Amino acid sequence: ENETKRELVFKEEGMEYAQVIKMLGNGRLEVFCFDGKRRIGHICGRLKKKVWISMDDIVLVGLRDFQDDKCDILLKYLPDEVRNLKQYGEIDENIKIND
Amino acid sequence: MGRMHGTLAKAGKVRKQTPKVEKKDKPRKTPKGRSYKRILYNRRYAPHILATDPKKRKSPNWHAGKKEKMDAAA
Amino acid sequence: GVGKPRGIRAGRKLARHRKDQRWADNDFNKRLLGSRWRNPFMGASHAKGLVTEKIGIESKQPNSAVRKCVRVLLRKNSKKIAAFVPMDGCLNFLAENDEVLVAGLGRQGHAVGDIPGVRFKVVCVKGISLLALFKGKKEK
Amino acid sequence: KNDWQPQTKLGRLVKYGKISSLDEIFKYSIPIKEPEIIDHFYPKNKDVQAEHKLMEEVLQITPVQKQTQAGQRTRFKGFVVVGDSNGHIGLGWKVAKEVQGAIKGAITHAKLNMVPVRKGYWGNKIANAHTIPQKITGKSGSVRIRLVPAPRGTGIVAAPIPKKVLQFAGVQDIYTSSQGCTRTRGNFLKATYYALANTYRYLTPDFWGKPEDNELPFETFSEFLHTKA
Amino acid sequence: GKTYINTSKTYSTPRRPYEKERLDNEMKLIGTFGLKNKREVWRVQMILAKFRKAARELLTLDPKDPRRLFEGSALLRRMFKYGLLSEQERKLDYVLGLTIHKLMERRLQTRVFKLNLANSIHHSRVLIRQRHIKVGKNLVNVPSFMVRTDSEKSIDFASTSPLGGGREGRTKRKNAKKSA
RNA sequence: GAAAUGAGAACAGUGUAAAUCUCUUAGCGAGGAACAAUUGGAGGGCAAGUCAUGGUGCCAGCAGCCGCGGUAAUUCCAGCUCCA
Ligand SMILES: [Mg+2]
Ligand SMILES: [Mg+2]
Ligand SMILES: [Mg+2]
Ligand SMILES: [Mg+2]
Ligand SMILES: [Mg+2]
Ligand SMILES: [Mg+2]
Ligand SMILES: [Mg+2]
Ligand SMILES: [Mg+2]
Ligand SMILES: [Mg+2]
Ligand SMILES: [Mg+2]
Repeated sequence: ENETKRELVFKEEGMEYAQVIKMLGNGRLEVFCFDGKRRIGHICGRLKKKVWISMDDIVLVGLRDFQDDKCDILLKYLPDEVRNLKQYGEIDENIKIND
Repeated sequence: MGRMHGTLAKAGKVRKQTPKVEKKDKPRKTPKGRSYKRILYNRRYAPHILATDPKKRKSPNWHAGKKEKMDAAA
Repeated sequence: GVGKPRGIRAGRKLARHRKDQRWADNDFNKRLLGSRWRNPFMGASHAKGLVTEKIGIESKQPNSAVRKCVRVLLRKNSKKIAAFVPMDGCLNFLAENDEVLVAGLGRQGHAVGDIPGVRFKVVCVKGISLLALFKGKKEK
Repeated sequence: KNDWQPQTKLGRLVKYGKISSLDEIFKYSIPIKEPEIIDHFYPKNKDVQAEHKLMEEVLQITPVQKQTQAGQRTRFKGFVVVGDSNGHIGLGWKVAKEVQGAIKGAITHAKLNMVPVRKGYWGNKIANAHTIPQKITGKSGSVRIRLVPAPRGTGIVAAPIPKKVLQFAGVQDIYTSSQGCTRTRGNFLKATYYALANTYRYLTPDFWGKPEDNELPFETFSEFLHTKA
Repeated sequence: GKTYINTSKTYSTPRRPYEKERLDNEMKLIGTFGLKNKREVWRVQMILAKFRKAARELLTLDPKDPRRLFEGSALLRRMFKYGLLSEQERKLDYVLGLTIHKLMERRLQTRVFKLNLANSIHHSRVLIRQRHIKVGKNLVNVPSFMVRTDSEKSIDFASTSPLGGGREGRTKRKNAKKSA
């Protein structure tokens, strides 16, 4: 089971990798960023439609210049995209991915 | 929904992206003043237009493009 | 019947009765007690302020976008105000701590459209217009 | 089958060129059900200068919904005004599942609904009755319209809709007042129409004397009708 | 600065900014009387309106009333001199019936053109702005001049300009003064 | 195709306590991005697109209100056109 293979997308400049910490509501969440900062993310109008996100998922996060404290949830990684990220050496090898 | 390139929420995004297209250089010019309202009266409220079926009267902007000005003149 | 006196000596009761019931009309109420003067503009048309923060504001349902905004410190009031920044990438024309000119959004004290609760817009930056700047007539 | 075969006694009386004028029908208060009788008095030979040119206008077209056996079934309503600018006006409306259908049926309806507006004088009585004899009132649903007579050349002071009706009636000069929910276009139209109709209902002082006593067309023309065609 | 000169407003703006029937009528007016600029028709409307308020107030009044007699007389005398009213209608009621179509027809443009002095309702409006026409003892450079029935006699070209026997203008001069 | 003329600019004359401007007037001053009007709008309210227009793809943004934008946008950014 999976949605069609598409290229694992990396953190471009202005984005950061993140892991979901707790659930807020209104389509919001607290994320731990591999920037090293906690932020409060909002979920994309795109993602609100397609991909349901939950706790401890690994997500890509589009950042904001002005408010660093808020960030936008961009895309969710499939656990395989994640293990691949670890392979590539983008995100640290000690991280908990749950199924 | 796997197509993403730019950061979401960047400030000038759509305006910056838009190609710069230059305004066409006009042969001659648009008459200012009374003469303009003359022009309008002509192409709109003039006798020949009135003579035609008021329910079949053709709406002022119907043509964007010139191919239908060619179809209008024929 | 009609619950209302008709009589020629009834004049004052009539007029007093109105001088009372008139208070239920809102614009009258808000007018009559100073309400205007206490608002962040102090009755005024526009105001100048300083920019504390550039802030994004997530739009009301059912719309999603990030409304570019600023929190301004009004120079007359020293009250803090949350104001919207119009058109496209105009949030860029703003630097933190500039002089900024701010007006109502057209609902006279209330928020418009999808931006929740935000009652003000940005008009001028330093000395110049956001319009002047947008269309690129002048430079900051 | 472009030839009209009358199904009404009145229809026969009209087609065969017997009842003189339209207003006469109105006078003897003969019900018009046949939307032919009306096209009769308004000839389609098309001479552009007559003020007796009969006019039709679609006013409303509404997508009406129904919830039926798990489906949502749409039809169209339409409102139509018919009038010669000289004294005569009608209003009609029809529901059908095809638009041009609603329109045709509503035109027909409006014709069946023809009514004689009365035209009065504001001030000194000189030439063309430019307005109504009295102030009167249309009532439809919540809505109310009051028509008050205006001096010469005041023109029609009234909302887009009742204005359109009034122009069709040929009231040149008038003052309007409206109560109720006026955005309900059918009620607004209806009101204006009924109002315009009440002009002849009002007994003004000039109507006070003994009227003429005539025999109904049907009694006079009885011989004609009982021939077998 | 204290100053006692009086305030004016020549026109008025419609309750309803966009309505087809009205806009169309206004453009038929602008078309036929060769105006520019809707407010011209609006100020004509204003003028007519003034006339009508007058007639109305006077019709409030008793027919015997001194005021209606004098001021009514004055209003109609005022019509003739402008030829807004025909000989036969001297009754106040006919004032109300005044058309903007009649009143615009009293324009100096409308007059010059219809006098075969100009080829076009437009030709006119330049001409009387070109300083090419005299009315009465003056030279009228204004299109909006309402025409005295009496001065309709003397409308001819300026003795100043060509068409008046005056020197041919700078154009003909500069063309002709360059030989071969 | 030549006529017409003011904006401009000037001798003079008018005007002023003087100066300026007006007004009257010689010598001058019109064929094209010049002597070239804008400011707001084309979904409804509300006049004006039935662009097989390009960009963006719920982003940037629009929207007084209803709403438009999630890949064929009548609503954003633009070009053309059209309206007030
Ligand atoms: Mg109120
Ligand atoms: Mg407002
Ligand atoms: Mg809402
Ligand atoms: Mg521009
Ligand atoms: Mg009302
Ligand atoms: Mg001098
Ligand atoms: Mg030129
Ligand atoms: Mg716009
Ligand atoms: Mg497109
Ligand atoms: Mg556009």
